[PDB]
Amino acid sequence: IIKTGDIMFAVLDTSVNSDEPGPILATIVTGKLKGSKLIGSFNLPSNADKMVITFNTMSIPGAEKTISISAYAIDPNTARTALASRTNHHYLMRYGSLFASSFLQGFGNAFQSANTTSTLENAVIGLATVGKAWSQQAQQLFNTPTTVEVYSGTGLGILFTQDVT
Amino acid sequence: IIKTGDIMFAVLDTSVNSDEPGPILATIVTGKLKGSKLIGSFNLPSNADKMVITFNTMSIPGAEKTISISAYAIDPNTARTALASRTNHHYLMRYGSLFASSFLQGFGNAFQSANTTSTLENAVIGLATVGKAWSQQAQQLFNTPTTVEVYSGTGLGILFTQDVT
Amino acid sequence: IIKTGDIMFAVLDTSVNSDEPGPILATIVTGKLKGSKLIGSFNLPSNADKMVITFNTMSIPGAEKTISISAYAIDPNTARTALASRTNHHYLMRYGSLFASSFLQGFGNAFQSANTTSTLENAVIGLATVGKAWSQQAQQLFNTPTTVEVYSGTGLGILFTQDVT
Amino acid sequence: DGCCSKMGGINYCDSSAGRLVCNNGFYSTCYCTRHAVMDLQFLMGCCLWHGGVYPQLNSSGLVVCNDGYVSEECSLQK
Amino acid sequence: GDTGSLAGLQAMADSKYTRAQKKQKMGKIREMALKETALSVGAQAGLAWRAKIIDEQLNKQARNLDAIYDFNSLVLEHNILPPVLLEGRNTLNLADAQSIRISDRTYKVAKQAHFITTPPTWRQYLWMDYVKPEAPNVTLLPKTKAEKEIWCIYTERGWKNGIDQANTILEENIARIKEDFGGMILYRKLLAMNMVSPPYVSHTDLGVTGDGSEIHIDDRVLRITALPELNVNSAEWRAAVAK
Repeated sequence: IIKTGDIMFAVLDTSVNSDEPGPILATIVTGKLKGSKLIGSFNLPSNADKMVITFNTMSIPGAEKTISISAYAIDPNTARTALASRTNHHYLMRYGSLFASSFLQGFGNAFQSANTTSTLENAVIGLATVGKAWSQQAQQLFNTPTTVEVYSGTGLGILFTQDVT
Repeated sequence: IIKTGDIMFAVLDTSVNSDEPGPILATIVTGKLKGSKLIGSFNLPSNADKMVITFNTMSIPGAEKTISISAYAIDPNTARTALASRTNHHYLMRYGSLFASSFLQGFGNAFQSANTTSTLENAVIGLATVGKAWSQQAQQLFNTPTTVEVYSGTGLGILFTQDVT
Repeated sequence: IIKTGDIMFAVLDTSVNSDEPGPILATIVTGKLKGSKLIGSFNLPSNADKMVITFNTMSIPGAEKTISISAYAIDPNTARTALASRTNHHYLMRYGSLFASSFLQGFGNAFQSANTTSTLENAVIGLATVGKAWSQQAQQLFNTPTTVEVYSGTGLGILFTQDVT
Repeated sequence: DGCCSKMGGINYCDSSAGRLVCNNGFYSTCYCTRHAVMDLQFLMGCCLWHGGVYPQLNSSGLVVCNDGYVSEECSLQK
Repeated sequence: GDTGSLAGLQAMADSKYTRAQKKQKMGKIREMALKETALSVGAQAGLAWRAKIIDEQLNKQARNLDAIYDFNSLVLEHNILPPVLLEGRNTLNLADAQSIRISDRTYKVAKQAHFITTPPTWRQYLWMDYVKPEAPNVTLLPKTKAEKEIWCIYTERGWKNGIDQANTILEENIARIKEDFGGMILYRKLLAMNMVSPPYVSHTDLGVTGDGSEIHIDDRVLRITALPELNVNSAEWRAAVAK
């Protein structure tokens, strides 16, 4: 018997990325249930600003039983439900690719255009035709989102959602 | 028994963003119910001037019971349903990005065009073709809405909707 | 028994904007029903020169009951259905944005064209190409309606519509 | 921690006495086995002089010694 | 204010007290969250520390405890703990109108006499537990210096309350052991003055016994058949005078 929506603590050990989903486990280190194990997964947010973790498979040591309380988690000493990681991984790469390809396109066309008004023509050659295909490929790949990633050694706090026997 | 439409008070601990819905709990500290806790979630407004919270999952100590009074909350010291946070989140980023991309487009086209009336031509090159793709990407991401964010230690008042037994 | 369409008085405390529907409660302070409360919501008029509040959920002390008399309210010392707020909310912003973007469009095109009959060309660059995207987004945002928000300390008079027991 | 300090050194732990023997023939004042004559006057633990701790996972915050007694200080407070 | 109440209600005409209410409503809501946590941690810490202190002081004077609570001088000859007596003087009950019951002296037997193995000491009556909790299970933390100082002083209040609770627990235990010894000495006095009936023990014995595999040489069986009770004869009782 556990009252609805109480707060306990667990320790998260299994670090996983928010791109290829899988089971994740945590373990309670205090409270009435001590050393109890908890398996679940994550969800993907709409934007990369936070991360919440779905836990539903709870087991208590001693007996051969496996209960199914589905509950969520909160960050101790921050009291927010985001993730302590980095999110700035995949802005600068695609930005640099786009700017490089575009600058190449402009270099070829304009320095060929203002020839009225050999190696410089070779620069025109190179940037002129490597610009276009690289530009459309970068425009293809630009929409890949940034991933967040949970850590392997951060403790966590758990709220309950429903009750158990 | 609880009268229709009365006022109680609680403390918010779990801070939350208005981007991904999740459970938020408060705890009543005064009134008839002492030590009771309450779980709910939020919704999203059309405009960024407020934020309201749906509170439905009330749990009381004493007996193993789970009432479902669906009520909302009122912010004390203003007596409104707004948010005490920032609303100026993503105006400047998108405005500056779009304006810079357009300025780049203009620099390339006009300073290539007015040549009748080398490094300057390279400036023409760069802004000329990095303007357009960044401009259409700014047009792509220009409509991301502005968020609001509740805090982790701000108290609250609660106004009720119907009766319980 | 309450007569068809009589007059009582109450006090509005829970202030709210005319944007997100929800419960708003007032409390009767006088007459036969002293200390009774009343919950309702609002509706948006097509023109923001006034504002009306539907009041439907009446709660009386004494017995565990919930009556359902639906009625509206009127302004003390005005004897009107207008609302104390401000209605000049979003004229200047949209007018200035549209006229600025259009002015920029004009500046770029006319001073580009008038080169027949450096930094001036840069002025052409800037206003010319930042004009258009800002202009179409301003035309997108121009139809935002003006809002109103009620006050947290305004008393009110209530006329009724039908009878109760 | 030198048990044969200013003496020879450790020879062996006589487990019949629970204590070591120094090179000069004297029992040092260090012990080496758990089974030895100690002098305990202060103790830890709770539910003493009773049935120990009843191992039931209690929903309530109070604990019960297995002879039926309940200890407030071993329990919590409200 | 409400002290010069007409003056305070006059001074509430302006909006200054109204806007002063708002700047303290935030405190009047935020104050009752951290204070309970502070009181709880102060109560637990004070209870633990005062418990350990008084157990130390109780162990300090262990000899005279035995010297005053010798039960081994008080057992009877068949290893039998004497029973427990209780008494009252000049009792009265009023049930309702026109009904009064008075009684001069009263005696009630609480714990029946029985066999025992060892004389019980004081340590199963007066010794209390001590487990130090070294984990502060604390969620809320102060932000400003005002929060810090109310946290400090409420923790002090909890420390005092834990000390008080430990003292009350010790008082109850002292009362319990004192009345048990008093009931013992009361039984001894009444048996001396021939007001009660002493217990009676029968013992039988057999010879050698058992099968071809098990044998017992001297087998003796002792049973108690007559409990201590109260005689009610008028002329039976004996008095005592002093010099």
